[PDB]
Amino acid sequence: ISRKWEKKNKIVYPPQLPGEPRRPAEIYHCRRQIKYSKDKMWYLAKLIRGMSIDQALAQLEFNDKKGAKIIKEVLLEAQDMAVRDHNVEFRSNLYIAESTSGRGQCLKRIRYHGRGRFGIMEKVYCHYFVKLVEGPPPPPEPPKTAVAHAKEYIQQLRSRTIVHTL
Amino acid sequence: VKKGFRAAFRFQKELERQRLLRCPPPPVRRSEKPNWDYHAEIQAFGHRLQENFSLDLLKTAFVNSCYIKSEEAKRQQLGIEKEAVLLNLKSNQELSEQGTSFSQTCLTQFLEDEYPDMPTEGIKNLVDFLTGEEVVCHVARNLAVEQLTLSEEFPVPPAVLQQTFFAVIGALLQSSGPERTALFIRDFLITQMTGKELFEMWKIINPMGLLVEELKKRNVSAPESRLTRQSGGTTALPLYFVGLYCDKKLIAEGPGETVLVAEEEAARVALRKLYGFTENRRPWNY
Amino acid sequence: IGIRLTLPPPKVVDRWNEKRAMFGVYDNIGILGNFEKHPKELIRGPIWLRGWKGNELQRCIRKRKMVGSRMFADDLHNLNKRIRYLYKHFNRHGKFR
Amino acid sequence: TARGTPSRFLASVLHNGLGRYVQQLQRLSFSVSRDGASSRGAREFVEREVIDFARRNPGVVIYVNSRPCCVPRVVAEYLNGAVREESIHCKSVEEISTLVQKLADQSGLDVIRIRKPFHTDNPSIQGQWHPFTNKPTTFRGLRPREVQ
Amino acid sequence: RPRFVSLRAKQNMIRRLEIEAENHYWLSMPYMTREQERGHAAVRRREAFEAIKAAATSKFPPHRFIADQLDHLNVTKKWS
Amino acid sequence: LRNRVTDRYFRIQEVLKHARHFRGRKNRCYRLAVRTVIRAFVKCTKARYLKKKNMRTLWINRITAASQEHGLKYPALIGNLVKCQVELNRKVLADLAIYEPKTFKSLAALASRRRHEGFAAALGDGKEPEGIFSRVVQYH
Amino acid sequence: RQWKVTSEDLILIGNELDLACGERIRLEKVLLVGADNFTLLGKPLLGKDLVRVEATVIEKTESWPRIIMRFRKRKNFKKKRIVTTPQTVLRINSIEIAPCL
RNA sequence: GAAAUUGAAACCUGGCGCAAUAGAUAUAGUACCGCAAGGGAAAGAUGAAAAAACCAAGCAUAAUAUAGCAAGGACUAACCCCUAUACCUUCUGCAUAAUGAAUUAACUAGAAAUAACUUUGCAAGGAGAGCCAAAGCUAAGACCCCCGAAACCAGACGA
RNA sequence: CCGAGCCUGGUGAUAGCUGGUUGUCCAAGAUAGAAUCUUAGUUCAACUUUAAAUUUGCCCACAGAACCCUCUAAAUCCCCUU
RNA sequence: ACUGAACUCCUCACACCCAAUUGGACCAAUCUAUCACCCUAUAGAAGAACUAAUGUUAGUAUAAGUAACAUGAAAACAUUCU
RNA sequence: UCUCUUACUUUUAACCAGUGAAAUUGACCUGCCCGUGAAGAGGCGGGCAUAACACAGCAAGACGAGAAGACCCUAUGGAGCU
Ligand SMILES: [Mg+2]
Ligand SMILES: [Mg+2]
Ligand SMILES: [Mg+2]
Ligand SMILES: [Mg+2]
Ligand SMILES: [Mg+2]
Ligand SMILES: [Mg+2]
Ligand SMILES: [Mg+2]
Ligand SMILES: [Mg+2]
Ligand SMILES: [Mg+2]
Ligand SMILES: [Mg+2]
Ligand SMILES: [Mg+2]
Ligand SMILES: [Mg+2]
Ligand SMILES: [Mg+2]
Ligand SMILES: [Mg+2]
Ligand SMILES: [Mg+2]
Ligand SMILES: [Mg+2]
Ligand SMILES: [Mg+2]
Ligand SMILES: [Mg+2]
Ligand SMILES: [Mg+2]
Ligand SMILES: [Mg+2]
Ligand SMILES: [Mg+2]
Ligand SMILES: [Mg+2]
Ligand SMILES: [Mg+2]
Ligand SMILES: [Mg+2]
Ligand SMILES: [Mg+2]
Ligand SMILES: [Mg+2]
Ligand SMILES: [Mg+2]
Ligand SMILES: [Mg+2]
Ligand SMILES: [Mg+2]
Ligand SMILES: [Mg+2]
Ligand SMILES: [Mg+2]
Ligand SMILES: [Mg+2]
Repeated sequence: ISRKWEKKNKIVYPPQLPGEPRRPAEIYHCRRQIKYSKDKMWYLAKLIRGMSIDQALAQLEFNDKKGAKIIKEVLLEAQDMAVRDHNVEFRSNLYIAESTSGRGQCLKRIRYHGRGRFGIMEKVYCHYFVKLVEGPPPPPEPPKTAVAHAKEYIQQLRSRTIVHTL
Repeated sequence: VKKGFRAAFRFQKELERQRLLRCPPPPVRRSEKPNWDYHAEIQAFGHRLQENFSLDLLKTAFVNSCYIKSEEAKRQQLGIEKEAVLLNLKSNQELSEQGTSFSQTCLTQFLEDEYPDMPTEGIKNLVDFLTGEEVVCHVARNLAVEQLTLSEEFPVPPAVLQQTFFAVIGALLQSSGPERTALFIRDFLITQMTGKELFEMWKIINPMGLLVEELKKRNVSAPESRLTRQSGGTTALPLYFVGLYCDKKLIAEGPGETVLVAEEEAARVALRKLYGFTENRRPWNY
Repeated sequence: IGIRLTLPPPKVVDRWNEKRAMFGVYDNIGILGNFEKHPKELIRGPIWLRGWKGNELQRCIRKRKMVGSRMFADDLHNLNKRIRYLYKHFNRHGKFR
Repeated sequence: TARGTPSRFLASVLHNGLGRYVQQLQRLSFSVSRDGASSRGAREFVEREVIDFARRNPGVVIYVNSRPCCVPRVVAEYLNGAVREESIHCKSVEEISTLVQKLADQSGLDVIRIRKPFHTDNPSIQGQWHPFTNKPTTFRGLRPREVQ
Repeated sequence: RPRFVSLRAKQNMIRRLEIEAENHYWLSMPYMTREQERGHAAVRRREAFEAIKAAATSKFPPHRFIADQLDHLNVTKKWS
Repeated sequence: LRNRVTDRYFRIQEVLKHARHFRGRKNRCYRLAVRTVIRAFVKCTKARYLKKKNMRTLWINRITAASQEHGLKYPALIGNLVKCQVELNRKVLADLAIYEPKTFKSLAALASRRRHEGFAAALGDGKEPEGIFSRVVQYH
Repeated sequence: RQWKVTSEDLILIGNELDLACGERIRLEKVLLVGADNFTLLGKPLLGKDLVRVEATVIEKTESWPRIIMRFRKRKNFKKKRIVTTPQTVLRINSIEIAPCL
């Protein structure tokens, strides 16, 4: 096994110079060996990927999936430790930067079939990983405008050369 | 576990390369890196450019004021300033000044001889370009001036490296005389002009204004702008050629996406023809 | 991935231990010692292999002949089967006949 | 293959042979073993050939390290800042002399695919073709099916 | 599938026929008769075969030099 | 296991490095990668012939275009230039068409002139003086 | 090969020229020489007196490795060769014309 | 496939053996399977003290945009253009037919003679008794795979 | 899982049959047959490979190679010179 | 007339496009002798190289989050009801 | 049963939550028509078509998948019976 995500909170950066923008706080937190499919967990992880902490918690609270409450617990723990240990100013002033599911260590069992024959059943486990970053959630990338497309196309035309010549 | 050493060693080497690629080390000056002898290097610098340099003068050319300050401060901090009293190394000011002055004068001389029709402003701007931080630093980098220069910080800031390069010019001036140094300027700085449009080197604003002033200087009629050729006027991709006529005689024709852009282009074409910076101009004689 | 992520502990070989230093001594016992002893007598190993050489089948026949009686029952059975198999292989099988 | 590899256009460092030709090779470092069969040829090279090479190429600084090593190497550095490491392991004197001369002749440009076997900054003298070249002008510049 | 003869194919055929017709003509006039020809190249032909025979007979193992054997000692040539 | 391969990683990597830019499991799975890489290398070797061929058809296409601007056909241009004892290959003629259009017009003019000299010679059966551009420089 | 060259132009020659780097050579065999307003073209070559083109050797290199691969299916036929071709880079220094017509 | 006949030297604590799919089946004849005789596994890795970094497949980071053995030639440019009928094995010959492969890691298949050839030593003799010899004899080098039946017999174990 | 149980041994049974047979590079290299419980195989010849010895090999021109049957051609064999 | 190959020429180079088979030049890694000492040299050895055996063991995919599986109701969770 | 099928209930189903297999799989960026390949083409040629992604149906094709067959032939392969 590897447990690198835990070690990520142990990084210490040198003190910042006065003439430097303030570094946003990063918090790394994970739950290991969740009895739940990583594939099922993925959807919930994807859901809250860009969201603020409060938005994410709201969405998870009213979700019907088993993994939703597990992510809610992990998020709450992360929010708490962010303020306590990592010197985050406001508990609300956090957004999900990374939200991922990974495979866990699994167990093989036997599934009996309707003859002498059988199948191998696998008890799924997963890890949930989250990275929280201090600050407002970054604005979503705006949909490409007609003018943007037009500009790109002109750029393509202007870029072209006489090929296979002097 | 397989018995053997060679495979494990090879793999260690691979992992080392992977670590280096993933996390590249901060740039380090060549002086600090092994296989370095300063005296051998400066001699080789001289020989590379097929020129005779005074060793002492060239040494002086490479040393910088910031380096001297840093060395003094380091000696003060270490506590051996009184113990290791030594004559202060000569600064970079004198040689750099002499080199810069000579470079500018010879560039103006070359440019004036080759292009007589050019105005003073234009030649000034072209000399400025050739003596600019960009090209001079590029030449300096690729002549191993950065390697030999003694500086406070690495990589060497562009201002310092420019100064050092002109110091080298100055050292050569004192060593080999003006004519040899002129040949050096021609071989390095002038060659940067090759494959470049005039207005790429000399940035201009309102070329039509420049053109009308130039034509009234030569006592001819003000240019008349006419649409020579046109394609796809209503489309998002039009081509327009506009021509400039002086007493119903063609001086320049310029293409553009719009009429206004075409006008500007025609004006620039006109200026190129007037000043003699045509694409088909006689190439520089070396 | 079947490659080790650390170097193996370095091998130190004493090239001048007593065994290596005195290797080859008495190989010329016969020619320098009035032929009182053959060099083959210096060979230390199995009774059946002392100063003799032969292929797998020949070696097995020799082992059975010489130490066969003293062998363990299971070992003797294996040797019998080995000879029986090697007989069939060498006599009945191959490319050249 | 080309699609699997980077490419570049034909280029010089600083318009090398335009004003005056400047040898691109700057430094040449040799790692040779006093004892060791790999560096045998290398040793013999250092004994006879390196002095003459140094005389022939004054612009290049030659370093000879003479340290314990299983494989002897030559490191070539160029003015543009390229570094090339070449193994002279179990090579004859002739082979090493050949390789060293090649390094001297080479510039610092990467030995990758060169897209065009020629390079020009002024391809045209008469003026690059456009659709309106080889087209006649018309009176009053009238488009087809234009009344006025 | 039926194949048909084009004009190009006919032209290609007649071109070759024209060449071979000229070939016939140049084979028509021999410089020497058969009787005059007899034994003119015999001496050269013979000597050529003796050259072949000499090559065949000269087959033998190459020379072996003491220098070649001793030069292998140079594998352990070292600096002091 | 008295002897077993310790260098298999590097043997795999030699093939795999060429497969990196492929899509699918071909890029990473050796069994599949090796087959595609052999094909890639074979194609690469055979492509040299096509490169040369494709360049020439490109040149001919370009020459045809430029000739047609001057109202001349491709066979006319090439044929008559050869008859004028000028030996300019198709690569250079295509380059001239793009970059030196005045020179190309001159060559088109020369070809056209020679073409008319040919027609005049053909029409004028018997004893007639040779065309000015028709006459050929003799080398001995 | 026919090379359309101008002043300060680089060309890659796919062979070793047996010339030291920095050596200036005159390229004979000029077919066509053109300006903005005139062209002179020889039959097939222009005279020596008429035109002079000068180049210099600036670089002598190996080409990037070229793969030669042979494969025939179901025959157990597979060959691989790596070739590098010697190369020379020439800088066309000057083109000069003398009044000889 | 003999025998008469000849003749046999004696120092254990060593290894050009394996190193967790290897070497014993073995951490164990255990767990498990079978009424029974019987078959028969798998696996462990900190540090002096616990009274102290990168790499297989699979995925995720990061779904997708006309078109086609997945590439190659390329190109300013990923794609667009042009070129290109997967690999192995079998059948008298043919592949495009049929066979085999989800993928990764590890494991998994040419063993020896007579006679010849090559290189030495000695030479009408060679060989450290025997054997060969009308240039031979002595020594060395160098050629001969893997998996799979239905069966047959012997001795046990089973109503 | 009985046209003759199961287990162990003989046993690495045997299989002219099926499948498989693992680095790189170069070179030479293809279709007369005979016998055989033989045509799914093997042995000899033919062809192929290597090494060695020695002289001819191939291409060929005059001359030359049957009558009978009442017919019969392209050709073939042999062969100096070249 | 032109287009049109790996044919031929051109610049440079050259052992570098057949099945079975046969001859030759090299060689990965390992162990040993002696070297060497950031990973090698000359030799001697050998369980000496795997894109393929419905190969063996292990891991992880695909089909697939599919097929399939499960708890009568209310409530004080005392109990009652169906 | 059918002419000639319809309506309703339960199971299944589909959706939501939990748990979670199997045969199968060379790689696939997996179209249509005509032709070619002795039949037979998603992939070859000539035409045509073509933003990209789910979910639910279907069984015309992928000589669709798994064994087990039946037919003919072969083995100097077995076995039972007479
Ligand atoms: Mg049951
Ligand atoms: Mg074990
Ligand atoms: Mg075991
Ligand atoms: Mg991976
Ligand atoms: Mg296509
Ligand atoms: Mg299959
Ligand atoms: Mg009973
Ligand atoms: Mg009973
Ligand atoms: Mg068998
Ligand atoms: Mg061959
Ligand atoms: Mg018989
Ligand atoms: Mg038979
Ligand atoms: Mg048979
Ligand atoms: Mg004859
Ligand atoms: Mg062609
Ligand atoms: Mg070729
Ligand atoms: Mg050829
Ligand atoms: Mg050749
Ligand atoms: Mg093996
Ligand atoms: Mg493998
Ligand atoms: Mg397999
Ligand atoms: Mg489904
Ligand atoms: Mg269901
Ligand atoms: Mg359903
Ligand atoms: Mg569900
Ligand atoms: Mg399965
Ligand atoms: Mg069809
Ligand atoms: Mg098609
Ligand atoms: Mg569907
Ligand atoms: Mg198909
Ligand atoms: Mg039988
Ligand atoms: Mg039998």
